[PDB]
Amino acid sequence: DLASLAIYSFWIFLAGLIYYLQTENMREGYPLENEDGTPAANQGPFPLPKPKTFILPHGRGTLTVPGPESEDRPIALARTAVSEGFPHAPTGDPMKDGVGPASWVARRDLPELDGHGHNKIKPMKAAAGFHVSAGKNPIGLPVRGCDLEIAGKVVDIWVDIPEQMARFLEVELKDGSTRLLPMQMVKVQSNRVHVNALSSDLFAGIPTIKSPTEVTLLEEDKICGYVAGGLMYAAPKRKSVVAAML
Amino acid sequence: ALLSFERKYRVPGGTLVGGNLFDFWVGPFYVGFFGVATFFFAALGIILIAWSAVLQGTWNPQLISVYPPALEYGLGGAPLAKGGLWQIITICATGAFVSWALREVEICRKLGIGYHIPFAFAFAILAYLTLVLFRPVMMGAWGYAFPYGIWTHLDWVSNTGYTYGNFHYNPAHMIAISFFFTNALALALHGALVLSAANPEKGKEMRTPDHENTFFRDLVGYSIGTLGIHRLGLLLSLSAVFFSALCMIITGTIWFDQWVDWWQWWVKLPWWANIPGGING
Amino acid sequence: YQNIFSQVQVRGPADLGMTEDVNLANRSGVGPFSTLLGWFGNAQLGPIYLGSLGVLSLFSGLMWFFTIGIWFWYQAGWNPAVFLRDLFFFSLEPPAPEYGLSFAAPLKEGGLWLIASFFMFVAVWSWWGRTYLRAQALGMGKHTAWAFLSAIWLWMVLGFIRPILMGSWSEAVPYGIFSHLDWTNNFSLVHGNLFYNPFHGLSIAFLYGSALLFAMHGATILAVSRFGGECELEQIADRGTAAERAALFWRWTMGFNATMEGIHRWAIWMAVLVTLTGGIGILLSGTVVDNWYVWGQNH
Ligand code: BCL
Ligand code: BCL
Ligand code: BCL
Ligand SMILES: CC[C@H]1c2cc3[nH]c4c(c3C)C(=O)[C@H](C(=O)OC)c4c3nc(cc4[nH]c(cc(n2)[C@@H]1C)c(C(C)=O)c4C)[C@@H](C)[C@@H]3CCC(=O)OC/C=C(/C)CCC[C@@H](C)CCC[C@@H](C)CCCC(C)C
Ligand SMILES: COC(C)(C)C/C=C/C(C)=C/C=C/C(C)=C/C=C/C(C)=C\C=C\C=C(C)\C=C\C=C(/C)CC/C=C(\C)CCC=C(C)C
Ligand SMILES: CCCCCCCCCCCC[N+](C)(C)[O-]
Ligand SMILES: CCCCCCCCCCCC[N+](C)(C)[O-]
Ligand SMILES: CCCCCCCCCCCC[N+](C)(C)[O-]
Ligand SMILES: CCCCCCCCCCCC[N+](C)(C)[O-]
Ligand SMILES: [Fe+2]
Repeated sequence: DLASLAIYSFWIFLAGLIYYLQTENMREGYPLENEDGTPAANQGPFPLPKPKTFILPHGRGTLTVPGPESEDRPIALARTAVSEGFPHAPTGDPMKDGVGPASWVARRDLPELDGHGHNKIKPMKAAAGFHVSAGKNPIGLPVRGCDLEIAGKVVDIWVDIPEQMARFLEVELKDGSTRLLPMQMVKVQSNRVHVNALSSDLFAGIPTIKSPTEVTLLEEDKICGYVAGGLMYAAPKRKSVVAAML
Repeated sequence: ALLSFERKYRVPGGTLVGGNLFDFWVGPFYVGFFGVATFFFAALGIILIAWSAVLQGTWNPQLISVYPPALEYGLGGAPLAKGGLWQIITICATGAFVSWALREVEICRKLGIGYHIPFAFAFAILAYLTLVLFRPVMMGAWGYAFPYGIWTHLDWVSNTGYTYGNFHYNPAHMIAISFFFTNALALALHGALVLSAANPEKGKEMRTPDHENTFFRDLVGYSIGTLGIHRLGLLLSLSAVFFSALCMIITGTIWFDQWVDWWQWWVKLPWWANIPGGING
Repeated sequence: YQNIFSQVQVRGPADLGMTEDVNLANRSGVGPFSTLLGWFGNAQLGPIYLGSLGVLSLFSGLMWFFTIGIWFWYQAGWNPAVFLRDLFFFSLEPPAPEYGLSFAAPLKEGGLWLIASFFMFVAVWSWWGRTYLRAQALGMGKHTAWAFLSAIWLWMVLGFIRPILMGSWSEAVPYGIFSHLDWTNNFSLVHGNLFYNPFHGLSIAFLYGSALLFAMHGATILAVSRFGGECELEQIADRGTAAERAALFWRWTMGFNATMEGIHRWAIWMAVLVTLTGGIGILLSGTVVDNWYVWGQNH
């Protein structure tokens, strides 16, 4: 029966596709490791895929995966139990050490370029023609932290050019310097911009950028990682929803 | 075993219940209070199903079927082998599904990410509950719910459908279907676009987002953008399940006849209702 | 902030895009910006590329639509009020069985259907060539053309390949809103309930699965947009904490995960399998299997 042969074949095909799909998704993170960093005995039933090479744009190099794990910076965490499967507590300040919800990856310390070779992200003040087209313009608004204290003011928007979208808000602190706040971690309101992940006192700690006109991938990650980590690590200083409605 | 970049993320915190008591992993799996609650519900529920198989007299996966209580029982309880087992299993399923979502929430907290995933999953739970709890209650009987059987639940779809003629005529069902199709269309487009940029013609540098914008713009005169495409995918798939739950919640509660007849309201509109000609004149 | 809608829209000069090997002469000018669209995605409309293939496709496509419409006006007796009240009831049906695969059917009894179909045939295929060539001019992979082929396969099976194998145009789908629905139901009834068709069941699996996976993927990406997760190509070339957290959410949740590039392979196949298995299930219906219940009984 032709139909029976078809269904029979499909399942063989499907099992093979899944096999193929699973291996392709092992180009990052594998081989697996034991918590001490050594190769774990059980790697699973799927073998690592054959390497492939990505040729990066504007000659920024190549990427071959799978390959040796790129993470080699110190991880400020210590075992909490003798057996495997347990948490690892931060040895110092997780926010400053970059661990847990505050982790960041050592990405290439260069800004991302668009297809025309120009910086993909730019302060709006320096993006010819870019303007706020709709919604409440946050520029000029005071920025509030979860402790309900003012942490600074919005002095510009950093736009993704190709996507024509707002990626970060540039906030000036009391000392006159500025920090980049992830756009999807702020709430723009009528009289101000509210940041739930951070208490005013933690803004100064937000990693800074070398050049004030651009931001690199490495910096993006440090900024994004730090801001998110605040949700867990700044909770003690985060005022309730009640005091907020006041 | 951990991914080569995982350790720095396995820190304490994020749990919603039990402090650090259940804050640990088993292999790649994270546990937490809701991790055990899920195991509990899933274990018991699977056990009660197996028992229903025993009472039914079969171990065949293609034949095992747990039916809800007959219309007689209305919304009351019922003997285990005659609808009661289905009632308890349903509770275990609801409890396991909700626990899985709450467990996903603790996972979100430990990793510092948004809560979109469990939120979206709740739509699925809401669609399940709509068929097994919400519609049966508005209709006055657990009998109106579907059976837990691989083929029997399809019989239930079939019979329920034809109870109103060709179910295609359900207007809410039409909208849901459109979202399901549009969704699969968008899913295919999204995967292909990204893949086509990451894997350009052999020997070429990776394409960029600009190339992605240019491809679609050249093709259909519009590019929704990376953020928008992920917003659309979630929108389409959530809208499909929502209009699914809606198309059923109204069937048998506020609409009882053949769905095809519903469309007559538009046809009977006074200004054209009696003009001879066409299909309806 | 759930990032479902943008809080503030930003806009720069019209973006003309990449050139690569594209013939700029065939590229129109930028269209209007839509603040409305801008809340959800890009506000920019256009520009669009329209070479000969594109003009051909659009022309045929319109001729297809217009052919169906003229017949609808005819069925309405050219009365505007009737056209609107019975719009979903009109239908352009294919030739009766008596005509087999011939092109001799009278205009009002099949010929118009065939003409409309010829225009649709040309429209879709030239549009397919277009998905391939627009990617080629940009040096991109041909994934879109291949995925599109899968959908074309179900379409082809429904109005061309199966009808031919069956021996008559009468087997094809009629051009009408409700009529194509009646055809679909009838098709199941005539083949002994499609729920017993194994490929129809798989197709459903992938359709449900496509909503499952896109809800999963869309929610995941949004959940990590706080770290620039949407910059997927960027995360593929230089993995960031967004890609790592995304992967760990799923690894911790269900025991396994994907990569920023790999997840899109899972996605394109999940979707492509919908119509791929679907087309197979329909092609076998009436050519190899008359009744799925019956066939199911011997398997
Ligand atoms: C002859 C039959 C009738 C008909 C009768 C009905 C009836 C009756 C119903 C539908 C429903 C639906 N119909 Mg119909 N339908 C017909 C023809 C069609 C056609 C077509 C091409 O012709 C299409 C595309 C559809 C499409 C649809 C979908 C929109 C909808 C089902 C999706 C849904 O609600 O998911 C909802 C999602 C869920 C239910 C998922 C819940 C998942 C839970 C939360 C998690 C499970 C976890 C699991 C147990 C653990 C597994 C183990 C792990 C893997 C390890 N119908 C014909 C005309 N249809 C249904 C609907 O709207 O339902 C609300 C419905 O009830
Ligand atoms: C409103 C829609 C109708 C409905 C209409 C249909 C139709 C029509 C079809 C199915 C089909 C299937 N349905 Mg159903 N189905 C309904 C509700 C459910 C529920 C539930 C808790 O609500 C579950 C678990 C299922 C599960 C299933 C799968 C066994 C099967 C194909 C997988 C698929 O599409 O996956 C989408 C999800 C994934 C791909 C993720 C992986 C999920 C795995 C595959 C599900 C395991 C289910 C398992 C056998 C149940 C045992 C659990 C153990 C006891 C713990 N249905 C409701 C009542 N269903 C298809 C089939 O072939 O049926 C025989 C089919 O054609
Ligand atoms: C009573 C009716 C029967 C039934 C009869 C059928 C029949 C008959 C068929 C399906 C098919 C399908 N059924 Mg069913 N089905 C039933 C019940 C169900 C239920 C349920 C109860 O829950 C579900 C979930 C499904 C689900 C499905 C899908 C998996 C599958 C369609 C995918 C699709 O739409 O591709 C849509 C994609 C296409 C049609 C591709 C072609 C598109 C072309 C290329 C584009 C043309 C564009 C055009 C020019 C116009 C341009 C528009 C402008 C730009 C705006 N069926 C009941 C039992 N079903 C189909 C299938 O594959 O079955 C195996 C099918 O043929
Ligand atoms: C917008 C809605 C769409 C959606 C979204 C969605 N689904 C999700 C998620 C999201 C966002 C998850 O995060 C979660 C996930 O972890 O995915 C891997 C999930 C998930 N969607 C699943 C299935 C699923 N989703 C479906 C649909 C959809 N999911 C929608 C299209 C379907 C169908 C029928 O279309 C199915 C079968 C699970 C694989 C997974 C959630 C896993 C889970 O809850 O595990 C809990 C524990 C168990 C092993 C359960 C034991 C249950 C027993 C107590 C009882 C028996 C169940 C009985 C009621 C079934 C009867 C069977 C018959 C009908 C055959
Ligand atoms: C003109 O009137 C004004 C108002 C402008 C416009 C009015 C137009 C209107 C109201 C148009 C309405 C159109 C509708 C409702 C279309 C609906 C289509 C539907 C519902 C479903 C489509 C299913 C069609 C399929 C599966 C078609 C498949 C076709 C093929 C596979 C190609 C077949 C080709 C053939 C037979 C030609 C053979 C010849 C050769 C050599 C290639
Ligand atoms: C619906 C089928 C989708 C499931 C495909 C199964 C993938 C299993 C992958 C196992 C990977 C295990 N691990 C931890 C060792 O990486
Ligand atoms: C292709 C999808 C088109 C979606 C259009 C969506 C419009 C919704 C706009 C809501 C914006 C609300 N507001 C005030 C917060 O900006
Ligand atoms: C008849 C339809 C069959 C089409 C199957 C198309 C699957 C799309 C696969 C995308 C990956 C393509 N590839 C070769 C470039 O890797
Ligand atoms: C990419 C994931 C592929 C696997 C999707 C899971 C499909 C399970 C389908 C069950 C349908 C069974 N059958 C033969 C009765 O139709
Ligand atoms: Fe994506």
